Formats: sequence, C-alpha cells, structure tokens
Amino acid sequence: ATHRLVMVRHGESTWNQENRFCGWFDAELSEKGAEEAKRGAVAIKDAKMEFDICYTSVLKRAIRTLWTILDGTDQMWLPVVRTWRLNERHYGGLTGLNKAETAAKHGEEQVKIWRRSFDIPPPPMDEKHPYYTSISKERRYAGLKPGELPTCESLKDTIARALPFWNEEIAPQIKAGKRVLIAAHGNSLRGIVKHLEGMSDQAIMELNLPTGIPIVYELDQALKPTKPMRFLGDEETVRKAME
Amino acid sequence: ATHRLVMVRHGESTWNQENRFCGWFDAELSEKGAEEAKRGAVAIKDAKMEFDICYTSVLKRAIRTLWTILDGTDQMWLPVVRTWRLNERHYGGLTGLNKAETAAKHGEEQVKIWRRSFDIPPPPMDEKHPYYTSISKERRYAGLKPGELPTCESLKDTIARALPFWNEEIAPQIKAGKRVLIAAHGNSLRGIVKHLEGMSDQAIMELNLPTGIPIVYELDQALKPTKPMRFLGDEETVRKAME
Ligand SMILES: [Cl-]
Repeated sequence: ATHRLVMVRHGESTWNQENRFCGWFDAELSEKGAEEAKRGAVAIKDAKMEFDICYTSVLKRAIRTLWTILDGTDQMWLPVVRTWRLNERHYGGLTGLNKAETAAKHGEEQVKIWRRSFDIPPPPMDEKHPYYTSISKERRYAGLKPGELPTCESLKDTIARALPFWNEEIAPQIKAGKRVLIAAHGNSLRGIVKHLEGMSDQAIMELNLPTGIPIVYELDQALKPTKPMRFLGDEETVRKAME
Repeated sequence: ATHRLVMVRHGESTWNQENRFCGWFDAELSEKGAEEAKRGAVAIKDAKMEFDICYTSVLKRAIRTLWTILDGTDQMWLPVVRTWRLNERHYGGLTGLNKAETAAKHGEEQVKIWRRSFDIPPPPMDEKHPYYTSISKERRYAGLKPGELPTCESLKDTIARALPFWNEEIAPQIKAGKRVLIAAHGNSLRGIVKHLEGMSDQAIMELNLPTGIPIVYELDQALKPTKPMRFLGDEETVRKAME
C-alpha cells in the first residue's frame, strides 16, 4: 500500500423519499442526507485525513455533500473538480416517475428486467418528456462532444463514461502522491470500484455502497487495492455498513 | 462593451467585529456576513446573471461567500478555481491584533503611516508570532515557489501578486467569452479595479468596495471598462453603496 483514496456516496435526496427515479434530475439533499454528510465529515476529521484534490459530479446532492465534508474538516481551500462523468446513472424516460408510475407505464416484468440488467438501458428521454428541457437542454452539458450526451444509460453505459475520467484525470493525481476525495453517486462510484477490484458485472450489481459513509481504499503503486475497502465512522454505523 | 465581469467582496468576518487585523488568518463569516452573501446571491439571481467560471481565494470567508452565491443562483455545478493570489492583504505581525493593541505595540503615528501608505509594509510575521505556524507553515501555501510566500505585504505587494493571476488565468477566460465571477477580498479586488480603470495609487486607496454587494463591469474586447462599475441589489442597498 502506497496511496489512500476516499470516496463518499451522497446521502438521501428529496426524491429518494418519494421512490422517484432522479438520475440527472438535480434533486436536493434531504435533511437526513445533509446529516449523513455531516456525519461523514466528522469521521474524516476524527481520522485526521487530509486531502489534496476533490472530485464531484455536476449534481448538487453530491456537490453539497462535498461542501459539507470540506467545511467540517476545515479543507474549504482545496481544489475541486466537477464532471458530468461522475453523475448518477441517466434513467432516461423513467426520470421523475415513482415505482408505481414506472410499473403502470412500462410493465412489472419489464421493469424487473431493467432493474436486474447490467446492459439493457431504460427507455430514452425524448423531447416530450417533462424533464427533457431541464436536463437534455441544460447548459451544463453544452460542452459535451456530440454523441456524449445520453438519452438513457444502462449501468454498463454509466461505467463506460465514468472510467475515462478516472483513467485520464484522477489516476495520474494519485500516482503523483495526491490524496484524493471523490464525492459522487452510487452508480458512478460503482464504476470505480469495479475497476479497482476487477469485479464482474454481476458482482458490481450486488454492491450497494453505504450513503454518507466514507469508503477508504489503500492502493499500491499500480493503483491496485492491497486490502478490502473500509468504512469510516462510529462503531455502530460501520458495523451496519459491513452487513 | 462585449464582456460582463462580476466581482464580490465578502461580508463581515468575526474578526472585523473585533476590529482585529485578519489578513491571512482564516476567519469565518459572521452571521451578518453570511446574510450579506445571501443578499448578493438574490440580486444576481434576480438579474438572471449566468456565470461560466468562478474564482476565489483560499480563505473561507471568501469561499463561503462564493458558495452562498452559487447555491442561491442554482449554479453549484460551475467550475471554481481557488488561488492564494486572491487572498486578502497579509498584515504581517499586525495579524491578530486589534486597533488598541496595534497602537500600543507600534505607535499611533507609525500605525497611521502604515494605514495611509500604498507601499510601506507592516512589520513581518516572524517565527515568534502567535499565528506563524498556522499561516506561514500551513500546507495550503506549500506549493508557492520559494520567495512567493510573504511575511507581510504593503498594498503594492498585494496588487503585485494578484495581477499576474488576472493576466494569466482570468483575462484569457473573459476573452474566450466566459462570464466570470470573482468572490474575493477588498484589497485583492482593488488590484483588479486599479488595473481595469488605470487608477493611481492614491485613487485606489480611496476606494472601499461595498461588502456582499455584486459589482458589475462591462468590458470591451481589450478588457477596458466602457462605463462605471455598477452595483447589484435592491434600490436602497445600491443607493448607499453609490455614496
Ligand atoms: Cl467548490
């Protein structure tokens, strides 16, 4: 082990409470999610963990989680890089629907196929979708090269657009000795975990990363983990996450 | 006029209430200062002003002002660049002293000379100073080239280390059509104002930029202002600042 990497999945959003697919909808943290971020900040501060550079998405539930960590650890001065490549999976036409609405519109067996599939995408977000203008036409995506803006993503698609950011931007920083923090989303972090651990498609779909709980990796010089991921927090919080 | 630039001086810190020289001491915003930041955010949102990139210092009173603006304008996803070159003036050995303590330690006439001088620095922050380890040895300055870390600064010194950041980093972004926001400190913003307006040393020492109040410049293609700075806010707030 040579390098320490820390990742955090943001806590609960307002739409997670409504069992509503958020995806690229820019949902706010709930009060519970903000408290989870503060808990993770305390754990990082207590462990005396310093960072040198931070990465997040363009979605405020992740950015706010990062901000809470930086505030609570007195690291507000650190460089922060945002990228759409760390965004949550794009749920396509399912964006904004709850579980019952999704099932009524698309079929229970069909929705089960999508939920359990690594590589079958949900339906596209088309120009008639209520959130099309506010997502697909939003100026924060205007710099994407033609062909990069998704209408929908399978998990395979999400991972395929996240990994290039890891390889080209994050990994060289780690190799230079920088201590990285990544505050992002379950499915984008899954892409990094899958790569670090060399996991199968099935294995990554069985991993539900705990929320607001910092995840610590120790990596060798080739960025290969030398031991299992560890969670930071109070004993009880950590024991639960280990389950 | 071709380009719009917005700058904001952070609001009141906790030490401004104690009439204590903060400088590079990383003082928090007061409650009043946080409310001023929120007021400025509302004014920017009401004016429908979009930015593409934001600059701030490594001091949390400025960073938090920026964060408040980004939150209040739904621009949390914007790129943010921090630099020590936008820090407040380094007050040297005066850091942490209030007005009476400064006068008792250094002399009333001497302090007046320093207060009214553009180019005479205050005394250096030496290794015996109570804040030496927490400022001069702080890891956020470990990347400065040897010779760049000050022990003290005149206003002339502050401006001389701020302007290179304007010339090399901010100005090319503006010329590419990017809409810049700068959230910083009175004395670092003075350096930019002095340059934009071609002001004398005396004139810049007479300018006390309002706090938390966004300042709007319209610049031609050579980045020369085409009209006087304007303040954003409610009528009454703006009228006061115009005084
Ligand atoms: Cl930031």
